[PDB]
Amino acid sequence: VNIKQFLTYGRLQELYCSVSEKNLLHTLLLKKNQERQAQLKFRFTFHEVSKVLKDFLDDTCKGFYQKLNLPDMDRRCEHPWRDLFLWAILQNRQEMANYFWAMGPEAVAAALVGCKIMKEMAHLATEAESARSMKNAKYEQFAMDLFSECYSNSEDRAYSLLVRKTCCWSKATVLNIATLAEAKCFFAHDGVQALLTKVWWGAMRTDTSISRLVLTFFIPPLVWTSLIKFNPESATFIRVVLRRWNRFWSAPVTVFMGNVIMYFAFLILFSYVLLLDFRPPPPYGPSAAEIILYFWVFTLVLEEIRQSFFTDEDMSILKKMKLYVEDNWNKCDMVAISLFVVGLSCRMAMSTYEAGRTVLALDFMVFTLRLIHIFAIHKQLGPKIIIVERMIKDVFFFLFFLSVWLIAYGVTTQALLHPNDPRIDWVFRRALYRPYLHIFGQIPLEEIDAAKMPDDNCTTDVQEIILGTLPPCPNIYANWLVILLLVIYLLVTNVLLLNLLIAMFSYTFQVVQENADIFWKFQRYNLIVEYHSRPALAPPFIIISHITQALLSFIKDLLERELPSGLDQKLMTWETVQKENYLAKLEHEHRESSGERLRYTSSKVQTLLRMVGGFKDQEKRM
Amino acid sequence: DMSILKKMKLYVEDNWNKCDMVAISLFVVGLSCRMAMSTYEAGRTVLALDFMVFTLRLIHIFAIHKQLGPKIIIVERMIKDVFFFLFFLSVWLIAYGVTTQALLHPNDPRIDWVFRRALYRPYLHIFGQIPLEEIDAAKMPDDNCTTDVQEIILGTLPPCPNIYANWLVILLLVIYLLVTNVLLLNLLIAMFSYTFQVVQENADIFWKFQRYNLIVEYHSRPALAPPFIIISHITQALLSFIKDLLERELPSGLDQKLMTWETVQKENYLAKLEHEHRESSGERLRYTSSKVQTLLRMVGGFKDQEKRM
Ligand SMILES: C[C@@H]1CC[C@@]2(OC1)O[C@H]1C[C@H]3[C@@H]4CC=C5C[C@@H](OCC[C@H](CO)CO[C@@H]6O[C@H](CO)[C@@H](O[C@H]7O[C@H](CO)[C@@H](O)[C@H](O)[C@H]7O)[C@H](O)[C@H]6O)CC[C@]5(C)[C@H]4CC[C@]3(C)[C@H]1[C@@H]2C
Ligand SMILES: C[C@@H]1CC[C@@]2(OC1)O[C@H]1C[C@H]3[C@@H]4CC=C5C[C@@H](OCC[C@H](CO)CO[C@@H]6O[C@H](CO)[C@@H](O[C@H]7O[C@H](CO)[C@@H](O)[C@H](O)[C@H]7O)[C@H](O)[C@H]6O)CC[C@]5(C)[C@H]4CC[C@]3(C)[C@H]1[C@@H]2C
Ligand SMILES: C[C@@H]1CC[C@@]2(OC1)O[C@H]1C[C@H]3[C@@H]4CC=C5C[C@@H](O)CC[C@]5(C)[C@H]4CC[C@]3(C)[C@H]1[C@@H]2C
Ligand SMILES: C[C@@H]1CC[C@@]2(OC1)O[C@H]1C[C@H]3[C@@H]4CC=C5C[C@@H](O)CC[C@]5(C)[C@H]4CC[C@]3(C)[C@H]1[C@@H]2C
Ligand SMILES: *[C@@H]1O[C@H](CO)[C@@H](O)[C@H](O)[C@H]1NC(C)=O
Ligand SMILES: *[C@@H]1O[C@H](CO)[C@@H](O)[C@H](O)[C@H]1NC(C)=O
Ligand SMILES: [Ca+2]
Ligand SMILES: [Ca+2]
Repeated sequence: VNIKQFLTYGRLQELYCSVSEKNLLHTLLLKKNQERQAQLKFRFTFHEVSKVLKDFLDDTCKGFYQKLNLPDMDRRCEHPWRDLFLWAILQNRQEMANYFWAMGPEAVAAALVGCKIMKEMAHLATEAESARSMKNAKYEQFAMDLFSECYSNSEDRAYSLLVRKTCCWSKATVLNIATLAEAKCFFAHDGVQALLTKVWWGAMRTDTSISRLVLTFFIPPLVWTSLIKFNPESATFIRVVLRRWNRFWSAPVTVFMGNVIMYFAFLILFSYVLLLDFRPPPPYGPSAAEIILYFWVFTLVLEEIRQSFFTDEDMSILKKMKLYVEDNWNKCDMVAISLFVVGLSCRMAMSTYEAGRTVLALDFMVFTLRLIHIFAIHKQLGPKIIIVERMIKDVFFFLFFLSVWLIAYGVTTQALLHPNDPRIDWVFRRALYRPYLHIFGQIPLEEIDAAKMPDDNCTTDVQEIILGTLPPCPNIYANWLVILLLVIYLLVTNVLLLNLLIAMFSYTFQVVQENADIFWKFQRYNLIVEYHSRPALAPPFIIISHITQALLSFIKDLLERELPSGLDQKLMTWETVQKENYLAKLEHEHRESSGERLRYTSSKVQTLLRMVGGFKDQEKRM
Repeated sequence: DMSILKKMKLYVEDNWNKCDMVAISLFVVGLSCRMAMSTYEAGRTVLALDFMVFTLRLIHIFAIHKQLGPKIIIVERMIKDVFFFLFFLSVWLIAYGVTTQALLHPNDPRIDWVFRRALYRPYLHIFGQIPLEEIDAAKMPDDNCTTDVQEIILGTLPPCPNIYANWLVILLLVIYLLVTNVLLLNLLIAMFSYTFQVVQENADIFWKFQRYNLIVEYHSRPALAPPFIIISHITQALLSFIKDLLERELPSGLDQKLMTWETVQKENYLAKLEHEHRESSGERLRYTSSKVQTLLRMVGGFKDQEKRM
């Protein structure tokens, strides 16, 4: 059977129409068909398949079947193994999909696509057993093992395989598909990390010492010395010195360094303006340092705009905005920008001056916390960010129990101690703020224990309590009960509930620390990619880079590169050979396994018993 | 006798050696400053720090005991954990402290008090020092306070804390207490627990290496303890001018006998390894499958020959 001749588009559509009607793919195709019928022979059509694929990849299946809209039904599929793999993946058939992947040309990209589709469908997950089998798909492992084989083979063709635009997946890069699939374990591969290190250092050699690089950063003229080794490849002298300067000052590591230093400078200036040089409204004018801070934040806004609208390429504006706002650091920045603008606006008026100063203090808090993202560069600091996020989630869930318990205890103690205090603010103080402070050692027994209550001048008159002339007299009717409740609260809260939260923290830390390497390598990938696409200048100076880019656009890649047809075909054949070698080694390993040997021995012993019995009977005939 | 530079490099490679060097330098600087009236207090301060260094130097003798040795390594790794935790702690404390200083004392110009309220007070919150009389308006005393900047700088009266939005200051303090005191402190403690677990898994090996190092260190030391060690030093110098348990040179016959003995021991060890490998389950399975294959082929041939008859 020749699959190239066997699989026509009509045949493929017939296969898509022959879905068992008990699996998720049939339901999804039914929903697509119902939507199409509402908006406007074969039960299902390639339009429905394209829409279903769009709900899992949304960029990869660009005109897989919409190109001709519908293609000729007697025409053979241009990518038969790709189509068969996609069809066998959409319906949770993993063995068949494994076979189709083993016969397919672009296997790393196919495996990453399969892992993405498996996780998205396990998010859909109509059933639960299918969802569990689809959680353990092991396609990212196929991609990782094939790429390990490829990287061990050549280590230079592996990088090109990482960055080349695929032919079977609509010019999508393997790294693009891994990002779409969120394949954290693939990004943690040694080959991917090596390519990331090569991108990180740029023109310099990756073995460059940190001390030499920092010292050359702080002494720019020393870059023309041989202190920093660079990778191979009047007017000439100027050109070569400019080339050396640009190659050093364009590397993502130096851009990162400069951005970190200028962010420290920005925080220092922000703190100076907020704490020492915050002047009255424009009647007495903002200080010059404040205007410098305004310009700095304006350049930050320009950088945000560049990242949200003019990032790297041309897509839908809405798609680019969605990609921008999907990053949590991006929305953190947006919050900081909005807070600064509101603060500045309120500060410009006398009646809102204090509110503006308050909002600006909160904005400094937000910017300082924003500074945290640079810790992903270090293995010992990166994973702790993820730990802190999960631990914040743990705190959020613990807060339900804490709030219920504190409401009960605080209202009971407020009723027992100050039944005649009408003021609501003091009600909430004594009911929640004081019990919360008990957790951290703040136990004011002079307000709770009668024997410790001072002889202060106190009133029982409600009007005098409301007026605030004298503090209310605490009720000591049954003070033993108040003290017993405080003892119980101290035990329960401070030991039991606090250590329940701490045990939750410990479990979270243990779970993240088990996978610390993978998490940090994914973080490092994201940080290196972020600073590789950034302009070489740090804000405020980034205004120069923005102006230069705009002027270049008006007047007139390391990753995701397009290859010549011959080199592309050579790479595809090389990867196919690597996949064949990997599968052959897997088969050989399987054959020599203990279970396989046991099965072979038992079967052959059975055959030997039968044939030896026959031979013995024949001999006994003689 | 080696290269002088090699011996110095070997000396300074030991952390206890550089600890001692720090202690000696501190004592010398302290004594020198103490010799002058204008540097007397600085000398006393440096000598106090030197006592601290010497007392911590005393820790090295704990390697002699199995229950004390490994704890030194645990403490070193835990200090590294603290160093890495300090980045998060410093960033968070800078954010919170500057925000609260701006909210509470926007008119206080003095930088020392800025840094006090921005980092020293929030750090002390971690250890139960929560002065609500400076943060909560309802707990603020009726003390005699000024809003004049000149009077604040002069120090005549304490500055009046700003109570513009005190609910926000209190909410920030509540959030800081939760985040820092529970979350971040227990993140550091979980790091500590992981470090302790990793070292305690290999406690025996670490302590035995420590014991080796300590025994070797005190085997090569002169028999007299300082100050008295001056007598041993003078005796050694006099012996050098006028005129080993480990690392000993053997006669040629005994050396050859030892080499042959070790070769025989290695041969016995390798033979036992080979015998263990042969009788393993996997090897037996491989042998049985291969011989069953051979038996199938040869029995088929024999059966065909019999069927010829
Ligand atoms: C292992 C486990 C640990 C936890 C726990 O169980 C065991 O421990 C138990 C111990 C127990 C507690 C044991 C004892 C008591 C005392 C008892 O009061 C007796 C009531 C009498 C009558 O009403 C009040 O007396 C008098 O009051 C006056 C004030 O009103 C004081 O005058 C002061 O007045 C003014 C003070 O402002 C000022 O003029 C002066 O300062 C002074 O003149 C007198 O001096 C004092 O004599 C109340 C109960 C209490 C606190 C127990 C509570 C429960 C425990 C904590 C257990 C735990 C589960
Ligand atoms: C489970 C979880 C725990 C954590 C938390 O969430 C839930 O708990 C919540 C509880 C909440 C708090 C609940 C209540 C409040 C009170 C509120 O003030 C109301 C504002 C008004 C108006 O501006 C001020 O009032 C008045 O001020 C005056 C001072 O200025 C006082 O006069 C004093 O003046 C001088 C004091 O020097 C002296 O003359 C005397 O001593 C006295 O005359 C009055 O007596 C008082 O009436 C501010 C907010 C706060 C603290 C909440 C903050 C957030 C919580 C902790 C929640 C947690 C997330
Ligand atoms: C963590 C939750 C948030 C929401 C909430 O409980 C904790 O906060 C508390 C703060 C309370 C305020 C505190 C002070 C005052 C001033 C007083 O003159 C009138 C009542 C009012 C507004 C109170 C109304 C009820 C409020 C919002 C409580 C509310 C359930
Ligand atoms: C753990 C870090 C060490 C470094 C540092 O932050 C914590 O220490 C802080 C102590 C600060 C001092 C404290 C007191 C004074 C006296 C005052 O009249 C002038 C300013 C000055 C020197 C301050 C300058 C800034 C300093 C070094 C801060 C500096 C970022
Ligand atoms: C309490 O107020 C009354 C009002 O007359 C006064 O006489 C008395 O001295 C006050 N006591 C205290 C402790 O302030
Ligand atoms: C505060 O200082 C003024 C100066 O006249 C004085 O009259 C007043 O008694 C002082 N109050 C306190 C509480 O020291
Ligand atoms: Ca951003
Ligand atoms: Ca020494």
